[PDB]
Amino acid sequence: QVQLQQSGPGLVKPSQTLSLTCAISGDSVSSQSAAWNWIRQSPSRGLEWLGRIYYRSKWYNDYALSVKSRITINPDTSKNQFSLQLNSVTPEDTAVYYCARGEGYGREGFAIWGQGTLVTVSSASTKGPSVFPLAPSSKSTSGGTAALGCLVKDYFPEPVTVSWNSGALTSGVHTFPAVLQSSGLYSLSSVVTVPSSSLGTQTYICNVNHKPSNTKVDKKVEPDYKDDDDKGA
Amino acid sequence: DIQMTQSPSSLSASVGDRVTITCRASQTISNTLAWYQQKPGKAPKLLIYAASNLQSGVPSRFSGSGSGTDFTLTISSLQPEDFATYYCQQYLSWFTFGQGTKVEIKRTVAAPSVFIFPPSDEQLKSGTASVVCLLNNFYPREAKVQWKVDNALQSGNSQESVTEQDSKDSTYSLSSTLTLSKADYEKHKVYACEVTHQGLSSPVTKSFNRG
Repeated sequence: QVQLQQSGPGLVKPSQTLSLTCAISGDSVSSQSAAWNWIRQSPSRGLEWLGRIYYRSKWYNDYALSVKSRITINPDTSKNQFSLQLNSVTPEDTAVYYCARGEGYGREGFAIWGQGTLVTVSSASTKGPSVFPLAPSSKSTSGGTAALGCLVKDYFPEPVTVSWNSGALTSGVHTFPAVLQSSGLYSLSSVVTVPSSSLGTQTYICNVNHKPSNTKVDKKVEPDYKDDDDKGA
Repeated sequence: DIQMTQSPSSLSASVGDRVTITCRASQTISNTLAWYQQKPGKAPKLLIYAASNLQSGVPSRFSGSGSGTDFTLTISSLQPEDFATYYCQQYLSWFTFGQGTKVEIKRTVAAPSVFIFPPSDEQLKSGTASVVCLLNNFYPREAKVQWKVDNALQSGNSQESVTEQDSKDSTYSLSSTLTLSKADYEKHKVYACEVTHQGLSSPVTKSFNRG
């Protein structure tokens, strides 16, 4: 099957150039039975097709009128990729950008999509998060359920990903949408409910990844000062 | 250019219900229509193309009908995993999309399970205290969370976040975070989260005493 893997920075300063790449597996960028597209999504643009590239014994491009003066979509036949370049960005360009394949020219819909790349247009610097445990009270576990979590605070830009036990724990996980604080930095929490009986047989670790700052933090979340390496009191 | 308009903008339906959503093109497009399903944090997924052709790997409960200017997407028997925003798109011309219709699952009332988390000692070292209140797996979405510090109602120092509807049990979860300076935090003893929800006979309070 065909897969599209996106890459490129998710933070662009106003007036500068957005640059993204879409790497194809299982098909050729020069296929004469496909067209390669970029489509963005945001509250201001809704889902908006931006343009396409396709090869028919010659390279062809088509660009949406909204972005025609600022956009370039180029193929790379050595790496089997296609790029998106959008010059002179403004805050109206903040969106999730997707690459997508259209069978033929796109006259049967877009069946294959990349994972999307959130691009934030901002002058603010990247900042990795601080990660704090959300440890429940011993009393709150008496009902058979223990809620545990991680607070992922003061990062920029979005997004952050949170897994539990390196992806082994998915049931009962809730990772909340981030909120933008008055400081202009984001914060979110990720929680999981588990059986209280598991608190002394199972270890719970949240794995936080903030790709813009290359920050990876793995925080163990348990409820006993006795066994601490660093002693207080 | 061609404008695509979906109706309704949102709907709530029970599991097993037949759901119909419409898409109107501003000019005739014959059969040049696709329908997509988009779940939170995921790319749109193609469901139907050529107005009525089911895409490979999509369940047969999804069907498309219509022609010309008026199109319909039908879900014959709504499943909890069908919570999503659905989009139509024309490809007679330059690939324009409808604005989407959000489909939510109507289910029985479920009270939240409430949990309160004090700030970590590590965060306190840094000069700030975040106190978190969690409302887990409730329905419907409407809920009131009030913070009390030494029995004084708080205002303007908390932020809420709500998850999208769960794909398995059709509930919501909510976080409320109260943010104070370390100095303000250490000036008080009792931190309480008071929750009001249709599933609770009276408001539920979860609290802790600092230290």
